[PDB]
Amino acid sequence: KLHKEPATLIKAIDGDTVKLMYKGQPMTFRLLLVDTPEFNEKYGPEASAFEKKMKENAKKIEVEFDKGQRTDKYGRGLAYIYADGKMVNEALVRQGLAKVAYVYKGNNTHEQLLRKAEAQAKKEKLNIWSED
Ligand SMILES: Cc1cn([C@H]2C[C@H](OP(=O)(O)O)[C@@H](COP(=O)(O)O)O2)c(=O)[nH]c1=O
Ligand SMILES: [Ca+2]
Repeated sequence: KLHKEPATLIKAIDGDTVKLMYKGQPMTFRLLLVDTPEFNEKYGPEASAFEKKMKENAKKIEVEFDKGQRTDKYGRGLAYIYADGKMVNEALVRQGLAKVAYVYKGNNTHEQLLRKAEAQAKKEKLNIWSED
């Protein structure tokens, strides 16, 4: 079963990338199963701001690797990130600040959960989904 590990949020890089202190060393993590806009694209600032708000307000950050590859081709950890028990990946999607994306079968544990959040965000026309 997947498991959550301790970490500390050092820097929000952008809406879906964070620098964490993991096992006492800095490591950049890309969130699984999501794609936020770049900082210079519409909703980019907002998505970055959501991560920054987590850093600022979350008392507890946890990293959950999925069942497959743990590091991408750029050396970034690939994980689900939780803030005070709330999955950041899911929250971004639920708020329409990320699309479900990069769904590889080896790391797909939370796919249907996120697709559920996406469908709600789309029905509500939030953020990314408010755009025609
Ligand atoms: C989420 C995720 C992204 N990536 C890679 C694919 C994209 O690489 P390429 O673009 O070279 O194909 C890149 C997107 O990252 P960003 O969305 O952070 O720019 O991250 C993975 O390899 N595995 C993943 O699970
Ligand atoms: Ca992105």
